[PDB]
Amino acid sequence: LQFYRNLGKSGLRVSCLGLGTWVTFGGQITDEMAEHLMTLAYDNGINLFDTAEVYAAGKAEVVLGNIIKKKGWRRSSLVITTKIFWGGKAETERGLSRKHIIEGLKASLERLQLEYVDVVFANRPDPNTPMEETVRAMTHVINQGMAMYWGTSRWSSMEIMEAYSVARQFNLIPPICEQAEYHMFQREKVEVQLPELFHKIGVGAMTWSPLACGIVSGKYDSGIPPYSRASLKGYQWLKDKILSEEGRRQQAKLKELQAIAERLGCTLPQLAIAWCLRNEGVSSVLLGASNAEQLMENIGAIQVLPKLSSSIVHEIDSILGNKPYS
Amino acid sequence: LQFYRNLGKSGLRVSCLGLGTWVTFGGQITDEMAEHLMTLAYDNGINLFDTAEVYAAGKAEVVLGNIIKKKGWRRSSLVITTKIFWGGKAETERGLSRKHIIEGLKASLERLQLEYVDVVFANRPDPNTPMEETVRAMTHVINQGMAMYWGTSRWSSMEIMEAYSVARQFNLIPPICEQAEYHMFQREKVEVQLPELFHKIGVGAMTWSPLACGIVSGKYDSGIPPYSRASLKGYQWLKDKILSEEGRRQQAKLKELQAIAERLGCTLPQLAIAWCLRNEGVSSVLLGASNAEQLMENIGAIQVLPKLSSSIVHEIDSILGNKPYS
Amino acid sequence: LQFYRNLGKSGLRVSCLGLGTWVTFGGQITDEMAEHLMTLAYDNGINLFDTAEVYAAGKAEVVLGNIIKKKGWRRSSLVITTKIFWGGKAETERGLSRKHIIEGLKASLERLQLEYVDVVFANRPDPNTPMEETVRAMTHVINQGMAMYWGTSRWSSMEIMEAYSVARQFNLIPPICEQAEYHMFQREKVEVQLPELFHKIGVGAMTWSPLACGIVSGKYDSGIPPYSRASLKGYQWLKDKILSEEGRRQQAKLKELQAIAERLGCTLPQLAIAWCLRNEGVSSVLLGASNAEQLMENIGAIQVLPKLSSSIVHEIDSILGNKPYS
Amino acid sequence: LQFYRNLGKSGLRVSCLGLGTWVTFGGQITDEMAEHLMTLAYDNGINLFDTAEVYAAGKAEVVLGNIIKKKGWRRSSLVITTKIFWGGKAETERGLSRKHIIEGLKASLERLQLEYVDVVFANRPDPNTPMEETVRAMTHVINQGMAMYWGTSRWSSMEIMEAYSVARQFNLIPPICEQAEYHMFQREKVEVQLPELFHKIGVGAMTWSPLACGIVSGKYDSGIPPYSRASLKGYQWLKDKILSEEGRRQQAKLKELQAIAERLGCTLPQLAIAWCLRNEGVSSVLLGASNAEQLMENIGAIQVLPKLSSSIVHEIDSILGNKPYS
Amino acid sequence: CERVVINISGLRFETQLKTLAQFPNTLLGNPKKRMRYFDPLRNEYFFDRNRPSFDAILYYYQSGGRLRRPVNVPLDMFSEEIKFYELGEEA
Amino acid sequence: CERVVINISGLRFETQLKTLAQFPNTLLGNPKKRMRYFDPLRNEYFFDRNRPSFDAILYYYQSGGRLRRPVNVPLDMFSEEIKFYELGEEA
Amino acid sequence: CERVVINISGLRFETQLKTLAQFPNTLLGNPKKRMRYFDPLRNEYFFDRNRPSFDAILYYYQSGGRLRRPVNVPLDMFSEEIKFYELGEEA
Amino acid sequence: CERVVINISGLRFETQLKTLAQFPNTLLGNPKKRMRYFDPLRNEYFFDRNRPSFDAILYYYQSGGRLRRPVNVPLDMFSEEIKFYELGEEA
Ligand SMILES: NC(=O)C1=CN([C@@H]2O[C@H](COP(=O)(O)OP(=O)(O)OC[C@H]3O[C@@H](n4cnc5c(N)ncnc54)[C@H](OP(=O)(O)O)[C@@H]3O)[C@@H](O)[C@H]2O)C=CC1
Ligand SMILES: NC(=O)C1=CN([C@@H]2O[C@H](COP(=O)(O)OP(=O)(O)OC[C@H]3O[C@@H](n4cnc5c(N)ncnc54)[C@H](OP(=O)(O)O)[C@@H]3O)[C@@H](O)[C@H]2O)C=CC1
Ligand SMILES: NC(=O)C1=CN([C@@H]2O[C@H](COP(=O)(O)OP(=O)(O)OC[C@H]3O[C@@H](n4cnc5c(N)ncnc54)[C@H](OP(=O)(O)O)[C@@H]3O)[C@@H](O)[C@H]2O)C=CC1
Ligand SMILES: NC(=O)C1=CN([C@@H]2O[C@H](COP(=O)(O)OP(=O)(O)OC[C@H]3O[C@@H](n4cnc5c(N)ncnc54)[C@H](OP(=O)(O)O)[C@@H]3O)[C@@H](O)[C@H]2O)C=CC1
Repeated sequence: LQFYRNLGKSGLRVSCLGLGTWVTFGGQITDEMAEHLMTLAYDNGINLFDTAEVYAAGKAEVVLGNIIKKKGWRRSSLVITTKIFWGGKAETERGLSRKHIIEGLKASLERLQLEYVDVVFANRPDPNTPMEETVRAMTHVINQGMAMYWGTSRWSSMEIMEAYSVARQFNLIPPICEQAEYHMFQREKVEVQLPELFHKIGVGAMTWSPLACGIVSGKYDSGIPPYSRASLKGYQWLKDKILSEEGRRQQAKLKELQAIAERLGCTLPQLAIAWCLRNEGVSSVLLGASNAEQLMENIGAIQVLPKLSSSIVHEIDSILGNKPYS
Repeated sequence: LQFYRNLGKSGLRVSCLGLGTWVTFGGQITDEMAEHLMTLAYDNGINLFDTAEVYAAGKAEVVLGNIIKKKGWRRSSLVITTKIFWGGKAETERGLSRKHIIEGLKASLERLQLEYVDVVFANRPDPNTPMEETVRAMTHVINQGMAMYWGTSRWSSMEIMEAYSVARQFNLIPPICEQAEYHMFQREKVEVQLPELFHKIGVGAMTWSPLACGIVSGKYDSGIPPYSRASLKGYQWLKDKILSEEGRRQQAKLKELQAIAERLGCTLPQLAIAWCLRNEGVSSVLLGASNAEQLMENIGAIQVLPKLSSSIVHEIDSILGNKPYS
Repeated sequence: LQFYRNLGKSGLRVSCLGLGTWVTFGGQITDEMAEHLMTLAYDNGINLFDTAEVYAAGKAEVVLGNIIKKKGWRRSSLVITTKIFWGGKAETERGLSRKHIIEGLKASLERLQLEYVDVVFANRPDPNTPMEETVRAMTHVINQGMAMYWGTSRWSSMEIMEAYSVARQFNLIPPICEQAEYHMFQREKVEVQLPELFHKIGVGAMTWSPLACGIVSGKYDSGIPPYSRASLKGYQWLKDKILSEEGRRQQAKLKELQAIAERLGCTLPQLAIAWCLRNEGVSSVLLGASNAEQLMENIGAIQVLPKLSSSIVHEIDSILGNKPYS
Repeated sequence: LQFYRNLGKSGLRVSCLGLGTWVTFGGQITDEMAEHLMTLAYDNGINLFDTAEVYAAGKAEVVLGNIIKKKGWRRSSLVITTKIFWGGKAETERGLSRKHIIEGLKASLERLQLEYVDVVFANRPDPNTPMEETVRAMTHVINQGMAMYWGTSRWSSMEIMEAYSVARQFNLIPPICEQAEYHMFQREKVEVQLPELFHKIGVGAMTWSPLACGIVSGKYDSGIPPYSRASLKGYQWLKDKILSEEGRRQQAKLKELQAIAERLGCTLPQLAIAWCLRNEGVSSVLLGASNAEQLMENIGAIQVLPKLSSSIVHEIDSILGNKPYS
Repeated sequence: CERVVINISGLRFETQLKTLAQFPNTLLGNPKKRMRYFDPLRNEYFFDRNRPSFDAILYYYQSGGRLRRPVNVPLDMFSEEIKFYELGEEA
Repeated sequence: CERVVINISGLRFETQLKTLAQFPNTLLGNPKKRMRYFDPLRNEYFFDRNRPSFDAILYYYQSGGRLRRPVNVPLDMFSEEIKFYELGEEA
Repeated sequence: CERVVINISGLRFETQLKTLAQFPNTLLGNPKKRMRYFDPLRNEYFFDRNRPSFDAILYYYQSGGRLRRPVNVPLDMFSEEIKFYELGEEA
Repeated sequence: CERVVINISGLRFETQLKTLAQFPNTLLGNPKKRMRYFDPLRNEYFFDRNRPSFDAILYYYQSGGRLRRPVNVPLDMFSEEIKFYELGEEA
């Protein structure tokens, strides 16, 4: 209902849908397609764009930066986010040490041709670096104007609270967001754990892989389609998940969901994405698209939202059978 | 009696009168007139000049900056202030988030062709941003040398104390001033609430619209004069206030005040402005002028001050009938 | 005995004698003489050079900066100090407000052609600025790398302790030195008050006007010599002090001291300066000279030091009759 | 067993062996040899390189910087460390004062042609500078991005704990490493004292002179070989130690160790270095080499490690007779 | 609700402003009476007074008017504090 | 183990979360019951309540269930605190 | 008026310098006698002494000379503190 | 002399290391025994234990060995603390 909303309790306002660059930018699609996709998103109100140092070994960032500079959009109208963790083959080019957070972000900003990102995220937890060090480093790059805010990704609730605790302990800057996977087949963390952190310490939830890499689109019903993400090289892991016993049971449930979609007059992907935004607990949902057809269909999910009645939602939980216990 | 005074309890010394740029600079008057007005103010001892990112969509700042650079005045002899809140159409180009305070001020400084402003103000409260975030952002731009001090505008006493409390809590920088409307028909906040904050936490009061946009000048006695602010396009709101039932009752009272003015040998505008400076609680009064005639007349208000005897003041309260209860 | 010593308890090492620039640099003497004087001082081990924004309206700083750059001395071998307070005619160009400390020092550094000074001093107390503001400003310029340390000048013990207290209160940077007048006719502050602050909070004492502007040199015995500081224009105040009743009583006592000087085989100025360094409480003594003859004679004071026996000191107190009570 | 490990409990990952530049770089060996040595180290996985402002009066830093820039290695794949204390003949060019830490490091970075070092160390304790000052200065250069972390060298456990205590007291940055001498004839500090600081405050141990300047290589059995470090000019102190009564007793013990080396199928230097890494308490060992033959032999020490059985270790303690008491 | 910090000779007490406002005419409950003791540097009110007695003083507000003398506080000392803080008993 | 800070009218107490979890249904032991009192700015739970009584309240958790009324705390006041913090005696 | 902080084994007390100056010859009232205990790092005087007794020590200054032994402090322990702080009774 | 901070359930005590070293075999006096309770983040040792009892525990060291049970601390509770901190009486 409210297209723009605050990211958690922070003052940063984001669109309920965002556009990510994993797999596609600088990889699967062409710079021409990338520009077209970002332009459509922007003109449709999306101000949130996500990327990471590791995507396409830095190329995703280069392409995003080129489009922004080519289009000439006002920096103040964009909310750019990037993640740090995997930035090279050397021993010191990975992790959340002060050294890599600073070198990693600086390098990303250079590739992005930007002075700063709005949110820098730790792409995952670092068992090899003291929390204090990581929090002092995120606070440092923010104070140096390389980032406006920082967040976490793939961190446990306990780890997030610890980051927050250390920040208050040394008067540094707490994280404002956790980027977590969320879709019809991965629900526990976003539905049961994150809400508690929102109300308690104001951390918002920015979710990813709304279609579970495309699985929830229903295109793998009869098998792996040519040119699909599961068909791309380097993604045998995704192909194995889809064809596995678990993968087939998921497809079977999607066939039932497809019936609910047709009943509502929308497509399965739009249902899946609207479903992700049904609860206020989610600040924004990061979309993924390799075609402009996909993107516009996905954005059409916003219209489906008002149809998700309490009966429809309960109906979807009945077929999924995975409603988490709080 | 004391032309220059401290702004609240801070060490910043300002002239009792200042010159603002709302409506006029880059809008109603020409750059030639703007330069002339600022030059007259400066040569007459005024060191305080106020503007905002929103005025004339940034043009007010451009014109102010051009005059300063054209005249070549020493930066150290000027006290430049600007306000942040409305800086564009995008969702993220408004408010008091860390992102907009930094981007907003940086953009204003660029338009002003200045390295820093002496005081950056939040143009109004932001219900969408945590106080902590706003205070950390104001402290940040100050520590980055983009501003010397920061203040608030249109904030409640409770909100100001909260800013102060959060600052002491996290050892950041408290605000030093509140820019509030003050004139014969808007008295409560400046006379009853602000003094308490001055004595308690040292916050000073810088007031605006001394003539209530010109209403207190008496020129709307018979109606809306050609080329008057109320006649300008975009100001139908002011025209409606003046012609409304309330507006007429105000004009009726001004006719009585006009008699007190003639008795003292000054004009109504000079009486109104001197009246604003009658109490030490006000650090400075921001003037507005579209003619050089207006400005010099307004500055002449300083001479009227010694005539405002206790009897004259009580006489003015009797006709106004709006003396606030403390 | 120890030519170099720490300034108070700080880690900054200064020579027991320093060379100041008041009256002379950019004023009384020529740039050629200035260069010669500074060169002699430097080659003789002096690493401390003092100046101020107000001296010769900034010219003293310009000349000092030119010599340093002309001689090419390593910046790391020099301890440059400047004082801030009087920097212009505008209302905001004086004082210890955040605005003037930053603008004042920045301007001095520009004139000095230096990236930073080793010690920035508040030239005197500022009744118009809250201590907190002043301490936050000194800490700021230090954190910005415009100065290594900061100190006070002409401040009472109570004021210095307050600066220290506020610093510890907000975890900022305490002052490390007080520049105080010290000579045979001005002894109380340096001998009774400063030692307590040294032992308690580590503040060192850097003294000035060792010859009371030349009075203790004995050259005003018969009157005001041509080309003497007291003969210069703008110094009628010094001429009046010397010729006054008090001034004559001082000259009478100097005649007695002259006898002690001849007895020790030194000149009166050397006795006066050695006398100033007799106690460890003084970190360094700032010399003043308009001739190279004066400077080398003054530096010769170091040799006189070992002759100041306890009997000689007591003898000098007997003639002065102004030994302070602790 | 684990080639790369964390430096103490910090997030900085270093190779178990590092390459230092004392004596050799810009001194004993040629830039051509230096480049060759560093290239071999780097290609063999070593990411740690140590130097100091004092080595070859700054030339060691110049040569290291030239190689890095010539080879074009990614800065993020290198862990560069330098030490500060002795940086010139002037009184203020030595020590751990804020002035010298800043000027010293800035000068080293300039010679190294680098924006920052990964770890800046105090080369030794400074009796003339308050701990607070030193800790505030190390924290400052880190916050200015001139260094990622800081450490100590030749400091007592008490001094290290004090640095840590002051840091926690003023919320600054504690040291993360102590660079200490460690070899078969200097064992107490590294084996008994440092482990306690590791477990308690996370300080790691980076050791130097693994061969006691070459003494443990066994080449001084019959005397001082031509072109050996002990034969170089300026190192008569090393020649005297080797030929002294104590020096001879050491050589006698090395003859026994040589038998253990042959038994294990390695050389004495490899045994000595592997011995240094036998305990996890040591994060990294700084090697020294004047030939490429020496370096590759030394790196071969890693293979010897698995042979150091508990029996072999006890055997070595029996011949050394200097096992420290904890 | 907005909180207030009261520093009694180094011992800090914290309570909600509305807790004190429950008795507008007492010293701590009247903005004008407590103003004199405010410390702008630490955002707290400071009283160079007896520490043991303040627990009972604060309990007076938190309990809605109960005035109990602490066991460890002499009768004469407690009466002086009641007088200074201007506490009433009459309900 | 993760620690928790409880601010009672300015007096801070600190204990391990597992110490409180030892009684899941009491107010401090139930995440949902104590949530209302959390202060995000200082990372502590705040109670505008009686100070002398809390030592006994904390000892209840640390001792595994011993509920001893402090000598200096009146009987009626202590019972009110037991009720508020929802402490049981029945083993 | 200028305030002074006294840290007794971790327990901080704060009072006005003029409160202590009211007895110039006692240890805390004489600048030369208390100098030895000043901590430049925290701007406070530190005493590694008995905590319970100091309330009575501070009350001595605040009350103008009343020396009351706290109920919870043994007679012999209190006398040792009176001696150390050099407090007199004779008015 | 180097000081040590001991945090007992939020109540901080500070004493000189040499004061504790005066009894090398007790828990607080033995570096190896107290190591487990050190908090690197705050540079203090933390004990999730009874607060009222620690005053007597610290006094034991400051007094050179006097072990006095605080009036407000039950006999059984005090004995448990003596045991935990490993305090001896035998001189
Ligand atoms: N923080 C973290 O750890 C992570 C964050 N993320 C973020 O979120 C995004 C990841 O979501 P992603 O994982 O890309 O995707 P989704 O789960 O949303 O799946 C999008 C993919 O599904 C297919 N698809 C999309 N729309 C349609 C449609 N309407 N009909 C049919 N097929 C469709 C496409 O496959 P095809 O290309 O085969 O056509 C496309 O690439 C990234 O861009 C990244 O920014 C991702 C991973 C980890
Ligand atoms: N912080 C905040 O929220 C706000 C701050 N302000 C600040 O204060 C200023 C606003 O005061 P403003 O509101 O401009 O004005 P005033 O209330 O002082 O009215 C000035 C206007 O009255 C007329 N006037 C002025 N002098 C005379 C005279 N002597 N005789 C007859 N008419 C006269 C002119 O109207 P005409 O042009 O019709 O001739 C002129 O523009 C701005 O410049 C701004 O800096 C303003 C609004 C909000
Ligand atoms: N922080 C503060 O508030 C102040 C600091 N200071 C500092 O200290 C210095 C001030 O000391 P100053 O006041 O200059 O001087 P001194 O008291 O040392 O007197 C030096 C003057 O005495 C004369 N003189 C010097 N040596 C001899 C000699 N051997 N025989 C005869 N006459 C001699 C000269 O007078 P002539 O020129 O007549 O030959 C010279 O200018 C400044 O340079 C400044 O850096 C000064 C004032 C205030
Ligand atoms: N922080 C501090 O205070 C200090 C730190 N250090 C650090 O550690 C390093 C010092 O170790 P260093 O002291 O150089 O040396 P080592 O104890 O490791 O001895 C290396 C020397 O031994 C000889 N050598 C090396 N390998 C062999 C071999 N395989 N066979 C025979 N001889 C061999 C060479 O002598 P030759 O040249 O004679 O061939 C070489 O220079 C420095 O590079 C520095 O970075 C050093 C001193 C102080």
